[PDB]
Amino acid sequence: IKAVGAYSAKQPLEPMDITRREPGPNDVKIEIAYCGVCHSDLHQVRSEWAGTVYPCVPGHEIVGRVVAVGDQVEKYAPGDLVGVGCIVDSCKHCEECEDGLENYCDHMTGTYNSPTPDEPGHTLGGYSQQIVVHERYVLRIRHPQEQLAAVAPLLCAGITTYSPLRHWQAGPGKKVGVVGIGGLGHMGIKLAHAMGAHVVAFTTSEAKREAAKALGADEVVNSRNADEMAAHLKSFDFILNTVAAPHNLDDFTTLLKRDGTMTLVGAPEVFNLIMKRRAIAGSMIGGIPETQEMLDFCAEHGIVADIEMIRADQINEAYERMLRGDVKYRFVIDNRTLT
Amino acid sequence: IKAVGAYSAKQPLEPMDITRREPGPNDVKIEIAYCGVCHSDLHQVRSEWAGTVYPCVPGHEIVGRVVAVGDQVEKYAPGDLVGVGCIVDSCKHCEECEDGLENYCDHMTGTYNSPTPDEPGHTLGGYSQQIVVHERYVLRIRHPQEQLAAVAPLLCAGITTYSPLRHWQAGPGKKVGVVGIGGLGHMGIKLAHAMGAHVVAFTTSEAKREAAKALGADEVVNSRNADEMAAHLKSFDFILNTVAAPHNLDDFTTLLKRDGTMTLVGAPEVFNLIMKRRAIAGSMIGGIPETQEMLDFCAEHGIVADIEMIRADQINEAYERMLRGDVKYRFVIDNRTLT
Ligand SMILES: [Zn+2]
Ligand SMILES: [Zn+2]
Ligand SMILES: [Zn+2]
Ligand SMILES: [Zn+2]
Repeated sequence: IKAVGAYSAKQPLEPMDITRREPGPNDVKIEIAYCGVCHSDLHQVRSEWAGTVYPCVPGHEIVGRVVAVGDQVEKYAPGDLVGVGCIVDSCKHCEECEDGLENYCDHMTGTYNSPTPDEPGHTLGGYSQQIVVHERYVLRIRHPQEQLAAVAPLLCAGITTYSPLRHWQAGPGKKVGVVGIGGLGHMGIKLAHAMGAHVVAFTTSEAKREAAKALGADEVVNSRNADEMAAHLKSFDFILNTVAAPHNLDDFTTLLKRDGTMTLVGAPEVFNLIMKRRAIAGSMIGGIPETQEMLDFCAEHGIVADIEMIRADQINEAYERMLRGDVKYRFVIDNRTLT
Repeated sequence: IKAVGAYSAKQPLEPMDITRREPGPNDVKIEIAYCGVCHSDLHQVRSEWAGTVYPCVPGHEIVGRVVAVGDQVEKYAPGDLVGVGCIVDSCKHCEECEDGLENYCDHMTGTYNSPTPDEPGHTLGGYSQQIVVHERYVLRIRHPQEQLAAVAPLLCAGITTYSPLRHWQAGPGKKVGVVGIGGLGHMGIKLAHAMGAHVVAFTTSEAKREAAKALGADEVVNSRNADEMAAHLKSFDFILNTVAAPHNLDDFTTLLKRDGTMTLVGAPEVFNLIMKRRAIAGSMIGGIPETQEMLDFCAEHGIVADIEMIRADQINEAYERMLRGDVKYRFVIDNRTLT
């Protein structure tokens, strides 16, 4: 099984062979077609303090076709179009898992870098030809097969924004802000718009103003222009901040209505929180049930990510561009190019 | 009408005569019996950036007896025991006011330092013999008259903690933390305990450990002892932080359960918010309806503040002690001493 991974934090991703466990009774064997490139992949293979275990094979925005299934699998059959996100296992018996929030389980097994009985001791991600996952964590893709690659980013970037939008009830009659026009930001705008909310996108440069409009934002604000920001004082029900290194959170807090919340999902003057009972929260990905709901919703609405397909040997160059925001708006690996 | 106030930020509080408007059709004329001393009073008369208008007459934890009422007043009659908090008026037609949240009204008139048609142009507080307030903002005291002085602090310190405890649903089956053992903290413990929650009080010194127990805390933690803090990891449903200058908010955030919130009411590693969908919020005082609910609740449960009665000419010395936390736990002025 071919894949692409790193041997150390300072070594660029390179070709390497890995192994996969034989499908167990509840397992689904998947032939990976495409894998989205997430900033978490970059961080994992480069960050010194990511607790990264090598070799490291990133990738967790996986879509492909079922090759085989265990004798106890009830959800899938060979030929099915499926997806895998950031979770491949969880304890299944804690309050979070029982509530369909496996993403918040204290013992959640991540698609990559988590301990597992499978060789070599830690999970290897989607930058590979195949993956074997317990059916509870495998999602069903309902989009037409021609859109598989564009569906890939939904498995992480998509759910990461979909989950909080749903949790804070974005929808008709709600004014929702989306900060950042990158991989996460573009999905936040697409989804908030599809949910029926009045969407305001925030950027730090005039260069991406038209781009935000094109994504579905009803209004766009350059957060560096005080006049533009002031026009939205105390008007937002919810603000989804997707910027990696969010700045001027004070400015955004003042844009929230009473009882409003700004949730951060990217990788604060108390006075402003107190005066209107506002809150700042965080959120990461989503549980499996909601990830499935999101995929169904996106399939019915024809929602997919805007992507740029690349070869498996171009991931290092892709990372460089991602750091400059030089992609519109998600890189997706054509896993067939592994061979 | 005698009172105590300041002429400048650097001038200690001193005796001064003030005037009150004649009771209008909806007004209640109150003979003030006692007035609690709040940190906001101190800040108002000393802070350079408090937008303070002089003369400044603080005080907004007022209790007294109705002397007269306008011909349109329907809630009160002469002889009634009443209270006044931080609010004396609001617009009455915005979403907040209509929801019983006059405290979050953008045009709320504070008991002191807010513009008003009444001479001298800004509101004068409870460090006086009498006050005239629109009946919508006057509360009814149901406690026995002998407890009037101890009821005074409920008008601000009380509602400031009662409101968020109710908003975040503190009660049986909930583990609630209260940070700080001062004026606000002691009320937070008393109220959280009365609401039926399992209460954990947090202090920064061993000196107040027994005091916290005495107030009703089921458990006490010295936040400076990592071992004590670690024993409560991811276990709180809600944490009410009452410390003026809260520190180590990161340590407290990690003590919150998934979807838990820590609300600040006193005068943060994003990672910890994201990993468990936690939030940090703010809250100030409470609307009138809830302030009344609180007073009724406290009357039925025999809840009052622990106070130290002082003369009106001892307020400056009181402030000094408050800054050192040298009071158990609220100073209350005997307004009769104004003469
Ligand atoms: Zn990701
Ligand atoms: Zn679990
Ligand atoms: Zn106060
Ligand atoms: Zn109002």
